[PDB]
Amino acid sequence: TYDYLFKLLLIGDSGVGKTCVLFRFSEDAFNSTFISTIGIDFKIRTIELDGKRIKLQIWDTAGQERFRTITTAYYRGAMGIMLVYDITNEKSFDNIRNWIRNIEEHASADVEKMILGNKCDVNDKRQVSKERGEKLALDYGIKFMETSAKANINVENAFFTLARDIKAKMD
Amino acid sequence: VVGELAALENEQKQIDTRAALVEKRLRYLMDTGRNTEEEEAMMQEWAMLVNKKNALIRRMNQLSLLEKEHDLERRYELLNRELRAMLAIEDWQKTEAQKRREQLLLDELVALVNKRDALVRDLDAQEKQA
Ligand SMILES: Nc1nc2c(ncn2[C@@H]2O[C@H](COP(=O)(O)OP(=O)(O)NP(=O)(O)O)[C@@H](O)[C@H]2O)c(=O)[nH]1
Ligand SMILES: [Mg+2]
Repeated sequence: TYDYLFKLLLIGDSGVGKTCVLFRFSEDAFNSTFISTIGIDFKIRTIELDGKRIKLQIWDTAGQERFRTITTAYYRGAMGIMLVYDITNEKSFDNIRNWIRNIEEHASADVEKMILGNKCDVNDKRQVSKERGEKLALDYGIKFMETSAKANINVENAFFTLARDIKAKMD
Repeated sequence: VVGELAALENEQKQIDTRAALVEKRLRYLMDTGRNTEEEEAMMQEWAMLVNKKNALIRRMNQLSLLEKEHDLERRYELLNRELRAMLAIEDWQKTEAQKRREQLLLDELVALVNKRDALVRDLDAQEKQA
């Protein structure tokens, strides 16, 4: 009932919007309520990309410090990782290089990474400009997108680009 | 469709007991070489009854995996709401046994996600063989 299964992972600080980005992609809605993730979860959405059925198993990590030893066990065998920060929160953008060092110390060698600057609908609280998210990911050799789970900006584009980068690598 | 899956288990019992009543006949009509007319009629039934058994097993596989997936999701959704209520209580208010009770609840929650992940892993190995 599908062709291939891809394992995806969402990492970043608590409150950057990891669960909301996945809830926008897998169920086309947005929750305003901060419901912090406990430990680790995953969601399934099967897509139709380029004539082919692709189920995505997207793991959603808890960003709080007390769950970080649980979430480190799920890096190996991730085929794609989103590093999410909040464009309204300077410190979560600063913490992306800690999450870069958490990826390369635990994940696989060929894993395709992608930086998401989430909450790009909140212009009056923007602390990290769009040009600085573009230059950091170009420095890492990594694709960049500004997303908004609330405004449905580039969420479906982020997952369909990360599955296109997986499916081209099989070919 | 819980009443379907119990009906298909007795439908499977109707199929392979009819198939056991066919295979000894088709062996005896081939080894002794008795009737070529009822050998054509028994081979097209036994090829039908094996392919009807295979279609009934794989539909029973996809109903049993969906029933386990629904049960593990509602046990996950329940235990996550119990843990969210426990972790919202402060550290000093609960006893030391209640703090180690909520650690076991957290370990059981990671165990349920790994059980749900195992159903994904099992369905991946099933489709590449099918
Ligand atoms: N304006 C706006 N708010 C957003 C957006 N995405 C998430 N939020 C808000 O930010 C908060 C945190 O979202 P959440 O998805 O829980 O973040 P998280 O990274 O999963 N948190 P944790 O790691 O603790 O589980 C929520 O109140 C949510 O409504 C967005 O694109 N725009
Ligand atoms: Mg979350």
